[PDB]
Amino acid sequence: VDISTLPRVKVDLVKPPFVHAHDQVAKTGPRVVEFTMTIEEKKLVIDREGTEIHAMTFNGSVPGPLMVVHENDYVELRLINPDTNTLLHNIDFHAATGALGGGALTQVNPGEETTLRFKATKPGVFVYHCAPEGMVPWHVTSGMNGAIMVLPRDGLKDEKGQPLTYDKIYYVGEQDFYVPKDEAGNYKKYETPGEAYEDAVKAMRTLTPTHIVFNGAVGALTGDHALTAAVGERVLVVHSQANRDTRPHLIGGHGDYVWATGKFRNPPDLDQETWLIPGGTAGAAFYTFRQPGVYAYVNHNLIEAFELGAAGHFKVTGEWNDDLMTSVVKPAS
Amino acid sequence: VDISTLPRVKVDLVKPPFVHAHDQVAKTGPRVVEFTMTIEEKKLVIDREGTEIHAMTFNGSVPGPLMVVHENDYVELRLINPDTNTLLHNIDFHAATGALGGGALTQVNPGEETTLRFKATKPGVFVYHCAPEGMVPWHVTSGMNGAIMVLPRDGLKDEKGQPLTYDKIYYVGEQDFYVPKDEAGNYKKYETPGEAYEDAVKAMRTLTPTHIVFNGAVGALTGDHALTAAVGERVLVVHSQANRDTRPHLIGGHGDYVWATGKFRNPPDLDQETWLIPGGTAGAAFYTFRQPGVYAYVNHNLIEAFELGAAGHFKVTGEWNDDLMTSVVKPAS
Amino acid sequence: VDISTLPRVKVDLVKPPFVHAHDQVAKTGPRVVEFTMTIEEKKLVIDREGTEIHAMTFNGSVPGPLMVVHENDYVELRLINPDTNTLLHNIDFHAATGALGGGALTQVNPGEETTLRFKATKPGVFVYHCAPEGMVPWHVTSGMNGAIMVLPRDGLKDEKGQPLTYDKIYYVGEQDFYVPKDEAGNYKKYETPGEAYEDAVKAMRTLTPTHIVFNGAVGALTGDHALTAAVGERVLVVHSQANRDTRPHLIGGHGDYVWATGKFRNPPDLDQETWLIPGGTAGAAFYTFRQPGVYAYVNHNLIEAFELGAAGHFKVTGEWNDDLMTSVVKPAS
Ligand SMILES: O=N[O-]
Ligand SMILES: O=N[O-]
Ligand SMILES: O=N[O-]
Ligand SMILES: O=N[O-]
Ligand SMILES: O=N[O-]
Ligand SMILES: O=N[O-]
Ligand SMILES: [Cu+2]
Ligand SMILES: [Cu+2]
Ligand SMILES: [Cu+2]
Ligand SMILES: [Cu+2]
Ligand SMILES: [Cu+2]
Ligand SMILES: [Cu+2]
Repeated sequence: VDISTLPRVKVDLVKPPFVHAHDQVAKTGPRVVEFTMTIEEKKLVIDREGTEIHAMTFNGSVPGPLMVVHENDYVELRLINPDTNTLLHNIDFHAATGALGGGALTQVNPGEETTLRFKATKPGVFVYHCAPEGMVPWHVTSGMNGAIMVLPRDGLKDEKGQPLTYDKIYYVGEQDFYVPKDEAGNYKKYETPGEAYEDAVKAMRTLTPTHIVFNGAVGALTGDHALTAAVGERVLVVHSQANRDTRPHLIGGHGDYVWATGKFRNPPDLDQETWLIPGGTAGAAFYTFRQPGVYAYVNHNLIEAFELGAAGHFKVTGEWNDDLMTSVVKPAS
Repeated sequence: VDISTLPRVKVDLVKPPFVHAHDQVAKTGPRVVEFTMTIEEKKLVIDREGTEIHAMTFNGSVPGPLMVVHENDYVELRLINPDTNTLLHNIDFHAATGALGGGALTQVNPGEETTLRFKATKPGVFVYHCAPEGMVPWHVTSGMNGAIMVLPRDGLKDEKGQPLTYDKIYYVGEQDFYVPKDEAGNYKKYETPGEAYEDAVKAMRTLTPTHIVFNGAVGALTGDHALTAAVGERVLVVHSQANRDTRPHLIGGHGDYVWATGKFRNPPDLDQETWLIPGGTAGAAFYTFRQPGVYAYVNHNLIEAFELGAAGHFKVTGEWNDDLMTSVVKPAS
Repeated sequence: VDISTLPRVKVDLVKPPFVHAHDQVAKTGPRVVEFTMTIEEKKLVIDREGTEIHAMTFNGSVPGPLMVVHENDYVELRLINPDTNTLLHNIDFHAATGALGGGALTQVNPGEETTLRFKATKPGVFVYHCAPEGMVPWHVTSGMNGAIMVLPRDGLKDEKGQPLTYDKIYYVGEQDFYVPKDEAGNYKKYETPGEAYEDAVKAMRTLTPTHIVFNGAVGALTGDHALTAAVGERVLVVHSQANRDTRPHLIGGHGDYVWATGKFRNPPDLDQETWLIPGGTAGAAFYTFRQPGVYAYVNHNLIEAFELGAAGHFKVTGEWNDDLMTSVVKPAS
């Protein structure tokens, strides 16, 4: 096919956990879907203590933004590395086929840009991440990863083939950071990326994250930035982990339909309490809220959640159902 | 519905790995199933060396007892915190919907009790655990977790829809403990829970358990407390891990039908050697014994099994089948 | 049945990642398939730094060779422990039923041999490993493990029941090593296995591998030993991990059909980016190559891959498909 005969549509990305507008069921034929991302190296404060790291981001955020297309669309990404950055970067899409997912074709020094196109031949949610030869885990674990959703052209389906339609979607990127520590246990600090590199490698080789966070920082998805829903709303939560296993859980709810390893041609697992998303994968869980109030959304290694950062909240509006749950006798002497 | 018109049935719980009597296929309509548990803080010796910790238990055991109901029964739990304990506790049921699984409604100080009711709307095995705000992983990793089984009303089914009926059931709770160590590697000791709390947090943050045990101690499911079966018996083994991934394996056998993430509306995985139960989940495996003798049941990280404690035994009675396995030439020079 | 009336066929094993010749669809009735393996304790250099360990092998390699039979064949293994070795060894087959998978029947001191027979009643890929009572994880994590494939008699099938036929097969064994370190972090060295045993236990109990490798060493499946394929070829990659979870990923490709936990009576998962093989399991992924060039095949904990060793390469010959992926604008200022 002459790709030049296909429609082009430009997407304007939004910062996680929000997701750019899209259609679940494709309203057109295949398209070339145009995306632009600008790499930004920046300092980020990642915990309540004020620990500041040198993050490596797509489009200024950890995680990078969720891209959404349909199966057999073409993804055309303009990737820009401004001259205000100092490192070489590239991009690997787990959704794509060939050239290490794109990384072999997209190496950009500061002051360069490139445009990659690939055909999104398989439906699912997938990780994308930077992957410069010889420095791959350093870039990934500095925050340089996100996800892409390739929807089936007729939207999502349950285990019986009937439609599943979400009302809201959120993207939770989970990031393991490896902040080097001195022998006494305090975080070190570094003056340039090259001076940091050996201690960053040492820190990674412990296989023990110092921080595990949603949306780039402890508490990022709490307070005025809590996720929201109403009773009766159908919510899809896309969750990615580019480097390390996680086990999401909605405290007070379930995954009614879960694609734990993210690929929509498979039937979903039903009624999950907790699911395993392997490192290097994106997964997706669908839930219909039945009760209002505060929910926590966590990695259910509870140490990882409550001590290292992998916990967010939902605030859910609506009526309380006492048939489903009630306090018969409130706590009393 | 007026819940007061439904039958009430009181269950009398038993200590793991045994399970209270129940019916696989429901012999009545929906019921309110009444349970009582009394929290007990107590010292427990957890290894052969004599290491003693301050455990936090439901009903005196690690794990807490397995509760069994049917789908769309109501679970009504009286939770008692006697004044001989010193901490605040609560309970979260992964089977329940709303109020953080019940934890928001069940906070009991020493000398208090409460009664929670919830509708068991989804079939499967599920974790329950204590979860006091701000202290969640400490209570869970002190032993304060168990499981609940919500059976389909017509019992279990295989991947084709035909019945699966167990003859025996056992509940294996697997517990990761994080006993603080000094710099030389010896376990520390503490005089009150408050004086222990910071070192307990430090220990948990290593993400490296010091002990990983079945039924509360190294060797608990061996010797006179080995699990038992006969050749030809169908056995269901429910396995939970409230905080950390595990990978069960029956050495010398299989999981003929496994719900690795524990939810019975899904077809089971067949013929598993080993399966992954993610932290925060209960799973269930069904096996029909074909050979007598000693079996080991383990977490198949063999370091976790044989060096840190995650190993039990079955002793199986009956006839040996030389067609299935035989020594053709016994070991000889 | 009188097993003596069945055909016997002797297999001549090959060194991983290659696999002995076999038929996917069984061309005969059930057989006794005869295998011989000779245990070899030997020094192995496992990284680019020259770190040398005392490995424990089946047939001289880490992993041991892949054995291939069909469902309801009998596996008859002659296991030889020459008097040039110094330890006791045995073998456990996860494919077998009874006697701890065979280990209770196959204990061989140096200078002894034994012959075990078992019926391969369940189709799938399975781990085998040494397991001497009281020393199990030491032998396994010294390299003493491999895998066996039990094919369905009518070969592999997709999720719809139609045939899947591979053109090439490779066996990737992934090995976690725990090389003891001194306080400063250098690898220690030991003069006899008995003098090494306590520090080996200490090292294992950290649960932190020092090395995680494919085919026995960093870089083993690269360069002149890269895996190979052509565009359009169907390749099955069998992957095992006898002790620790892994998450394989083909960088630039997919698992078109994956049995993550390795058991062929289950439908495969489709279109996987990454999959979890639990410790103690073998898995298998089927892929049809669509693009030429270099691919990396990794454990997608990228620290484990690129810093600790769990990375290999494919070199794929053929035509480039610019519809599937192209550089629209090559990197430029
Ligand atoms: O289910 N909450 O930890
Ligand atoms: O990959 N399916 O969940
Ligand atoms: O399969 N036993 O370690
Ligand atoms: O959740 N099903 O195994
Ligand atoms: O997908 N590569 O790291
Ligand atoms: O065990 N089935 O992938
Ligand atoms: Cu980068
Ligand atoms: Cu990747
Ligand atoms: Cu508690
Ligand atoms: Cu929980
Ligand atoms: Cu051995
Ligand atoms: Cu084993």
